[PDB]
Amino acid sequence: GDLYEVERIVDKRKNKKGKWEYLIRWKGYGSTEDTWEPEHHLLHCEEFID
Amino acid sequence: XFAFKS
Repeated sequence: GDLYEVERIVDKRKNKKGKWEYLIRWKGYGSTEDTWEPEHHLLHCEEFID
Repeated sequence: XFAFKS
């Protein structure tokens, strides 16, 4: 349930249902921690109170 | 950006 900063998208792929999945390089870690994440896991965050 | 790690 926590959110981690994405440093780089290293690879993409389409599943059987035609939706995209991205191989995520997580900031602060190396290539061993890369994970394929569904498209909707990528979030843009802005300040909530301004 | 950020992403869920699931």
